[PDB]
Amino acid sequence: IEGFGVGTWDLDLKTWALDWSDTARTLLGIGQDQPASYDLFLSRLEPDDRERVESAIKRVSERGGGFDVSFRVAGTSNAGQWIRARAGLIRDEAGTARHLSGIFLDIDEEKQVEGALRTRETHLRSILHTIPDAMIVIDGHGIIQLFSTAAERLFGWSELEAIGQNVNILMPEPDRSRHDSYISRYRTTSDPHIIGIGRIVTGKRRDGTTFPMHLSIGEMQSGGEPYFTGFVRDLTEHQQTQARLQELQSELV
Amino acid sequence: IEGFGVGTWDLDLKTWALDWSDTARTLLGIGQDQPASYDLFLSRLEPDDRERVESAIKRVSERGGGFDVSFRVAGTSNAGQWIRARAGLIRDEAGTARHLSGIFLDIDEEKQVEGALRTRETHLRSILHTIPDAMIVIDGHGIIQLFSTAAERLFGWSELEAIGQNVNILMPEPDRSRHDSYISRYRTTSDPHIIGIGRIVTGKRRDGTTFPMHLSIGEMQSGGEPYFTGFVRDLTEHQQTQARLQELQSELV
Ligand code: HEM
Ligand code: HEM
Ligand SMILES: [C-]#N
Ligand SMILES: [C-]#N
Repeated sequence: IEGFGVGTWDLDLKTWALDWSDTARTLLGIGQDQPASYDLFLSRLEPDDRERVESAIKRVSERGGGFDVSFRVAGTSNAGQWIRARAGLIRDEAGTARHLSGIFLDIDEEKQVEGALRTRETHLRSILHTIPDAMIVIDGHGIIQLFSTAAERLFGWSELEAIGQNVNILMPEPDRSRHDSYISRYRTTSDPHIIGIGRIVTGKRRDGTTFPMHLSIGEMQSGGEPYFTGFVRDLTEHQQTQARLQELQSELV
Repeated sequence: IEGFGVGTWDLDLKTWALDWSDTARTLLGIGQDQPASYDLFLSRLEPDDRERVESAIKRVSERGGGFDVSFRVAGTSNAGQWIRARAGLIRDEAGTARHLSGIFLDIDEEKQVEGALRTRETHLRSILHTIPDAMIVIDGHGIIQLFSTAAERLFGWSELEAIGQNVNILMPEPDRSRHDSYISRYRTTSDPHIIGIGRIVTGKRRDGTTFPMHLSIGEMQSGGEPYFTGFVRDLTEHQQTQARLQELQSELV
């Protein structure tokens, strides 16, 4: 084999011989000189990972549903080469299991993407828990997707209650009945409305109590659908104080 | 082979004959009785990917460092299946490679993860550009990781100027020289929900001017290190209307 970025390997169930290709030994961090061995292989694997490999080899000898295990050999320094081993059985004319044959795949890119996603989700939960303004995310038909802690305290809905509801549950009439059409008309666009301007509206808690609020939308695209992130600033204290200011001034005459 | 979960295929450059695994037939969504053929393979690809596959076989036909391209096949309607095709060259006895041979991998999970990360990154840029409050993310040593649009407007640094700088560039003395010690003193504390307490500090613009500000922090853990997300609110206008309210409340008392 030449230029195959995949390694290959074969483990006879009868003679316990293991042979692998040249790219296979480089992936394991094994030299030229070192001969192929079932025990050299289990030595490149940190302890618990060995148990998973051998338990999987015995299970593939039994029921025989394939072999798929992934592991990190300490191949370089201490960050390692992630590898996914895949294999299936070879039988003889009698149909006894004889050879376990398959591949080693480099999966360092796949594990890097997997952990970049994990960090993103952990950061999203952190923003959702922590942002002082209510943050609401909706899809292109107004259905709430994400709902921050500040939004739960402001609107009286838990995020499990809110998610999957229309965002219109947060609104008094008439905006409540019209909000789907405000979104639909923007989705026709030609930019008559700008999403970024910001506006003061009235929202209402699950109470039925209403309150002034300012909010800001940002738009994003994903998977052929728009999504909108809203940040809500309660203005009850802001308008109690400016009211007291105007009153005091006009009274001092 | 048996429960390999991977298809194998061997195409000859010279005879254009193709043999695929039985497991590879299910991946292409067709072939219950119809024999393998190179024309039938390109028939399952969309006529944008089949152009890419032909360029890839030509590329490896003349000095190719392997063969590695991925594509979505329709499989069956509403059942598109992403797969990754990998292959290498193999020689006869002395001359140019007889047959180009390799594997078909099911990569539906890999591309769900890739798309989920892509959605997360798009959302973070949207949040960063839309959020009204200055959002700043630092690592365990106070190095700025992220810097939102409102942060650049408020502090006077671009994100490209800010990222990789210590967060203490945003503060005056004495806090500027002590902020690193605040972070390390906190990291050897282990009590949760002390970062959750807000505080009123003074910030410093790159301008050199100072302003009162409130901010709130959330911790997260990733990769062995903490990260902190600050939400900064300018209090300049809040403290001056609150001062002109209660000094116009003392015109009579
Ligand atoms: C809960 C209180 C809310 C109220 C009372 C409200 C009200 C409104 C109004 C009055 C308009 C259009 C005004 C006009 O064209 O005459 C509008 C548009 C829109 N709103 Fe809301 N809204 C609320 C929350 C939200 C949230 C939280 C989001 C997104 C996360 C959102 C997304 C949109 C979109 C996409 C549009 C169409 C484009 C635009 O004009 O900005 N709304 N909304
Ligand atoms: C912009 C100007 C800032 C100033 C003037 C400032 C000031 C301070 C002060 C005075 C303390 C310690 C209070 C005490 O010891 O009693 C502190 C602690 C801390 N700061 Fe900042 N800070 C600023 C921005 C930030 C930002 C944006 C973040 C994070 C993204 C941050 C992260 C921390 C952390 C993690 C601590 C320790 C946790 C705590 O006890 O509060 N700082 N900062
Ligand atoms: C919605 N504004
Ligand atoms: C920083 N507080």
